[PDB]
Amino acid sequence: VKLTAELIEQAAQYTNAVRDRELDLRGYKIPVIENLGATLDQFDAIDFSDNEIRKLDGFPLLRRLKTLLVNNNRICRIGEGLDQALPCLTELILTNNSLVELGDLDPLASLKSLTYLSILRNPVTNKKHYRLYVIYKVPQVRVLDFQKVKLKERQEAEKMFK
Amino acid sequence: IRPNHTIYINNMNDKIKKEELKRSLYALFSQFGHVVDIVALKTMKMRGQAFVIFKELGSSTNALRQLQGFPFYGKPMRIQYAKTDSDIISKMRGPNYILFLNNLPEETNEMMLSMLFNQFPGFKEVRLDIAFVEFENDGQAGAARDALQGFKITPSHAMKITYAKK
Amino acid sequence: REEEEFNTGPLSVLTQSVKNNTQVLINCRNNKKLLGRVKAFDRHCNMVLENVKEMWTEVPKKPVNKDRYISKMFLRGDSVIVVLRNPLIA
Amino acid sequence: IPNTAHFANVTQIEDAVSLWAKLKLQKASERWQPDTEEEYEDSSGNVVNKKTYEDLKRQGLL
Amino acid sequence: MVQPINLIFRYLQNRSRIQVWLYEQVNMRIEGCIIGFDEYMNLVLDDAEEIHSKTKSRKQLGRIMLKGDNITLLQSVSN
Amino acid sequence: MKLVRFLMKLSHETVTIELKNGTQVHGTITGVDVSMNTHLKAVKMTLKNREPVQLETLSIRGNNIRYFILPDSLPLDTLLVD
Amino acid sequence: SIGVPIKVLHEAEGHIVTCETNTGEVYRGKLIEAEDNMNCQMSNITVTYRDGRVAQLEQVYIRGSKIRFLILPDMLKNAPMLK
Amino acid sequence: GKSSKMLQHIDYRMRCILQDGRIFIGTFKAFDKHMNLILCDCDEFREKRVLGLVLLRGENLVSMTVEGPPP
Amino acid sequence: KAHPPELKKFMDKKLSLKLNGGRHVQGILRGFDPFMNLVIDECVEMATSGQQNNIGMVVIRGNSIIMLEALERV
RNA sequence: GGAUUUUUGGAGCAGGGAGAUGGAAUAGGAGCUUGCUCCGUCCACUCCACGCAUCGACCUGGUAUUGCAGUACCUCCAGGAACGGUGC
Repeated sequence: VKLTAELIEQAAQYTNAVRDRELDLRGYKIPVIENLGATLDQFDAIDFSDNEIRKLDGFPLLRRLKTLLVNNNRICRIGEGLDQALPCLTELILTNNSLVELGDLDPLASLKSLTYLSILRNPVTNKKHYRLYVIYKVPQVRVLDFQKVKLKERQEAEKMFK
Repeated sequence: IRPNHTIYINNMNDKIKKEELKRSLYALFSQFGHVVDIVALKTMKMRGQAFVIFKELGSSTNALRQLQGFPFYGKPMRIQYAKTDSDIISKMRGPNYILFLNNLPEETNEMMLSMLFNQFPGFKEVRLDIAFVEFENDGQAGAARDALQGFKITPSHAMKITYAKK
Repeated sequence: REEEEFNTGPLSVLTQSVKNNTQVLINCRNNKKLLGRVKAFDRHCNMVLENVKEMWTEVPKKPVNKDRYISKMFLRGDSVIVVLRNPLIA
Repeated sequence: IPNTAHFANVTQIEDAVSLWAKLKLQKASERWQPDTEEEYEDSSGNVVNKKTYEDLKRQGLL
Repeated sequence: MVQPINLIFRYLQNRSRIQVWLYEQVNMRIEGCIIGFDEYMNLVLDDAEEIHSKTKSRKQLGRIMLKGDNITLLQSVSN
Repeated sequence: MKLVRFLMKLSHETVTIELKNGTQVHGTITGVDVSMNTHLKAVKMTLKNREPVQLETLSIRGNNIRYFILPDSLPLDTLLVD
Repeated sequence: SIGVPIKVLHEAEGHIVTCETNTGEVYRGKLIEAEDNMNCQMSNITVTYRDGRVAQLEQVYIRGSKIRFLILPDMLKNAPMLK
Repeated sequence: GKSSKMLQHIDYRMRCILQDGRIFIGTFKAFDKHMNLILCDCDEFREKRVLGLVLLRGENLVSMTVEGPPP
Repeated sequence: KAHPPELKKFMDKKLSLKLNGGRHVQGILRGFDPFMNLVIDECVEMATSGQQNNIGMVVIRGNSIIMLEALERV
């Protein structure tokens, strides 16, 4: 059950709780996120929860994409061309994923508009100084794992590994 | 308190904005299921509290059980069931196959037993301190037997559900 | 009633532009002056003209003036501010 | 809704659906439904509880 | 209930000096004696004067036919 | 006499419309109403100090249109006869 | 003679709505009187403008001449507004 | 003649541009002779502003175009 | 057509009217009109510095009327 | 069916002054390149008149509320002022 144009044209699309145009693509078990050109950047949020996506890549240019729900998936790697395809990506929910190393968070630093990031329920969050490395690598993010970044955490991230 | 599709979380940080807290609650509730509505106020009566109403009651129950006492913006929020039904849900609404129930309350009618069995999909019939519930599907009957084993309904007594014999 | 008021009032000054085929100037609210021959008019001053020359002045945002020419155009009577008839075709 | 002699000279939609509800209620009422209409007395106490339906008896004998 | 047309007729019969403020123009107003009116609020001021509040000057014009689409507020003065 | 009947008979023609805010929209005129509601298909709009954008459909009101631009090969003498 | 947005605005009288004017003034409150010419008369109204000067007044009246837009709740967008 | 220019875009998401430079993207449900647009669950872009059901007057409308497929 | 505005409840009440160009006046209404023209007897206009100037009975047209707020409970 | 609430528009235009202040990589003219001098287009800082006052959104610290609802917005104190509009 791969993501095609007929699956995106038959999927439900409505208004979310934040008054944004969201398309519900849950319950599809798509192994790879592709063929997203049929939406023509008419959705403000993408609900791709409960899927089997392994890599968050292969997305076309969508300037209206501001929220991406990748919860309950097996995402273990992030694409390096995420900034060239989503310049206005501000919300990224990557809870309960397959990220084990902090080096997968290195392509996530290119998103300058990203402010809300969720990396909870992951083996990469259980490593030593994971939050300090995420604050040092991504200074544009203001809320990490439902927690506001303070000045002391930014000073601790800028002190170590400088 | 009976389980419902709306789960109310309280004891949260009231210093954040309303839209940011609503977006954080929606991003927290999207991992357990589709969030239909999010009611969040910042007045003197509803300070530091919000609620999320979902489509399915099982996703709301899983979000209330998993995020019970989770730290939200520095303060551990307490999640519980809603007292009344939501307006959006009221607007949108309007192993073996046989399972043996023991220690059931006699004051409960057939409508309460149907609402308790409605977490599982459509069954064949219901029989009425002992009761017999037979489902049309074997996996649905197994999920209903695994879910109702020690359920929180009429807390003066404890309800026990077991599989029927031949 | 309407024809006598159009041929005896200010609209006759428009009616002398289409009958004798004379050139008149129209200054609009966008600081532009278009000189041309009026071909079609109406009661709401809807002027459809041919062979018009529109001149104005623009700043770089010293400034400078500019001009252009159009083969056939049509302008509504709302944006028409000033209409001047002068013997410029001879 | 099936085409029968009951739905003759009826030309409107809502009239048809209401008469179908009526006929459904009538026929479903007048049948013999053993599942809900039956009196079993299970051998749990064997001298009491004759209010058992046809489904609770299987649940008790399972 | 006092009608505005009846008040305008009483002001024209009394021949008192009234000041008219323009629409979207607070720097310059007019002042004069309204002689007659019409259905489109067209005022005919005799020996009218344009008063500029920024420059504190007054320029007389005489008989002026002011349209009702530009006059926003009209007040009665003792002068 | 009436310019609305002349504007309504100018369908299937590639024209341009300049608004009061400086935005010029060039496209094929497909629908004209009595209130000068210009409905065009496959138009290109250029605003003041902005980049031109191509749209599959556009609907401009009559009160927002300041000037129009017709091609030189338009039969204005034949279309004026009511 | 009566429009469908005019009928939707007249049917939404008595609910907590808002009216944003052309100058940016947002009069919010219960729509007590709504005429056919977009005349909105509200009681216990609140002024939240684009200037931001938020205040509370006993009664307000905004005409349809300088009215830019109106924000209404979504309780009347289902029925009988479905055409 | 047919007057099907506004009926073909009924129950669809359209983005209308205002005179001051604002853009309202909403589902057009009904209209009138004064071009009164009723945009249910509309978004305001110029930043994103949560508005919802916005009833904008026809005097502040400039242009309107199709945004996407109907929900 | 030509329905008059509902100004019967605001009769003989002290209200504040806003006019175009940022003008503010306060006074008691003495009548109504179908063209939204209001007669304010003993009206006081607010200046730019903040001082109130009494202009007496004035007439405000409907073409520049922005918002009228009733200062008295009706 | 161009005369006050919708469609023949009341819209257009310009951002205070000074200083031997600083820059036009590839884009000004003249004294007929380059170097220099003069004059009608910005941004950054400084000074006078942080252009002024207002309220809303917002950041730091301290502090109060533990409350079951369908919402313009919601505790208070102090500092800073990146944003919006109102009148001069």
